[PDB]
This record gives sequence, structure tokens and C-alpha cells, in this order.
Amino acid sequence: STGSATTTPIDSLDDAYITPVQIGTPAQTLNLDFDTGSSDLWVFSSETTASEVDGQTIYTPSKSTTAKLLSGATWSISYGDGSSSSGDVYTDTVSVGGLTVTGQAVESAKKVSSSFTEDSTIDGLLGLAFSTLNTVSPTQQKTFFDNAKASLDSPVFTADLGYHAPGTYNFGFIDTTAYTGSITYTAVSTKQGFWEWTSTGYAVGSGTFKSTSIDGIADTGTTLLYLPATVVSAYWAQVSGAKSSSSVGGYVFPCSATLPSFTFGVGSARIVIPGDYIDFGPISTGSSSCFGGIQSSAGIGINIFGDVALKAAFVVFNGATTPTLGFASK
Ligand SMILES: NCc1ccc(C(F)(F)F)cc1
Repeated sequence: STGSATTTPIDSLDDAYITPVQIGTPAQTLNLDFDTGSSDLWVFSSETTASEVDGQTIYTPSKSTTAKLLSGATWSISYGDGSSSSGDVYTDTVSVGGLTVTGQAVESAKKVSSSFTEDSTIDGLLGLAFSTLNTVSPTQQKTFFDNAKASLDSPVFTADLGYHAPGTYNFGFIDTTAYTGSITYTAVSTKQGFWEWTSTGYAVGSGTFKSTSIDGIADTGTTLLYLPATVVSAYWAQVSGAKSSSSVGGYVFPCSATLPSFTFGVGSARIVIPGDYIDFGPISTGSSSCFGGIQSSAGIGINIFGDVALKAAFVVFNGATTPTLGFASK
């Protein structure tokens, strides 16, 4: 079997991408943020604290004839940005673009942090990292992909994120019309539960390629590209007026600048991120200081190939016995 669903940026900056997901019987459609950086499928629900819901679509397990309370199960998760959520668990039928998983753990939120309440467009998250990161206690639960894997035509999912445009999440098949050239596959370490891999280096604009190993995660749930301070300083040194600002919390640059591209290595292959992808607009409404899409990973403790990098490529998350990542230009 296969699945195919369109993913759409939540706003004009591509801060995040939402993908419609059907939960329960009759179907309840919620727009979830597909996140390869986490492994919990959680949703705003009829159990979420009323003052913490502001425009989100909720899942009401009492209206689903297939919903079952997963007795005694709770979940609690904290994300890299400081956001968090927690609640109880139901099992229910969940489908993504035609692909159905019966008995999928649907973590119903009882509490959500302010960042989630403020994002009226995001009804929850659908984790796609390894199930080892799943927070359901006392019985750890599998991701949607892990549960669908055996039934898929090929044990893969692909991320084809658009730049200020819709894109596609495919499950179980590789669309050979969605990319140019060939897909370059690279090794993955699952030791930290992420799609963790090693980039072979970088270039800034038309500069010479620097061969250097950059360990990092392919994370659809992270907006920006977080790389080592050396790499990020080399990039921003090419933009007149660019600087790191502690008051803003990162590199900012004059909104009047035309940014250089950023190339990242995938084995002997190169993925070019166009300069316009690196512009995250004014730091505040009406400001002439723009926020950079390439930031330092120094405070995080891991490099993150977020949406800025992933949207420049057709990306294969190969969940075979030996998992790999494939990258192709598009
Ligand atoms: N990396 C996961 C993630 C995704 C979205 C959000 C936000 F911004 F919607 F709250 C936080 C954390």
C-alpha cells in the first residue's frame, strides 16, 4: 500500500508545514505538523484545557466509534525550542492520504504550552523520527510510519517541501517525477532516535567547496538550518551588514540584501539552497532588519538540517532494516 498527502506552509515565511490527517470513525480531519525530529502523534482535543485552545481543530474521541482509551497511558514531551505538551492516549484509525493504520496511538493533549496555543493553524504533531523517542508511558508506542511500514510497497516516506508553496509527503513509494538527477543515499545513525547523518561539507554562494564532516539530523519539524558557528559565520560574512544579535537571538541582515545560496554536501553530491530560502523576513513587523534562515547550532548540541535545507531537496527517509537518507535536487 501507499499514501500521498499535500503539505502546506502555515504562513508566508514557511515557519512550519501542515498536512491533513484523518482520525477516527467517522473521520475527523486535523492538520498536523509532520515532524521527523520527534516520535509522538499528538493532537489538540476535547480534553485540552479550554484556555489553551485558540482556533485549533480538536479530536473528540467520544465521537469516534473506533476510539479506545489506552488505559493508564500518559505522555509528556518537550521540544528543542522550549515548547511542550502532555496528556492521555487513545488508539484509533488514522489515515494519511489514503494510507490507513488501525490501532495507532493518538496522544490526546490535556496541556499545551503557549507556542502551540498561539499557532491556530497547527492541530498537533505527527512524529516521524524513530519510535525509540516516543514518550508514551508505561508502554512506549510506535509512530504512524513504524505501524504502516510492513504494509508499505517500500519501507520509506519522502518529504518534498515547497518554498512558499505546497509540497508532498509520500509513503511507500518514490515519485521519480518529483526530482531531477539521481538520489544520493547516505548512512543514518539511529543511536539518538533521529534521522542522524553526516554532510560532507559546504559552499557559500559561488565559493569553493569546503570538505568537512557535519553530523546533523534531517528535521522537517525545525524551521531553520542550524550548523556549527564556524560554518554559519563563514556564510554571514558574505552578506554586507549581517551580524549576530543576542537581543534578537541569532544572525540578522539588512532586508535590502540579496543573499548568497548555501550548498551542502551529501556524499559526492551537492544540494544548493537558493539565497531567497535563507530570508525569514523582518525580525518585527515593519523592521528593516531581517532574520536569517541559517543559524548557529552552538547552544543546541546538535546540527539541524531543518526545513530551510530540506525544502531545497526531494528527501527519502528510508526505513529499511539498515535505515538511510536520500537527497536529490528538484
Ligand atoms: N520541532 C517540533 C515543533 C514544531 C512546532 C512548534 C510550534 F512552533 F508550533 F510550537 C514547536 C515544536
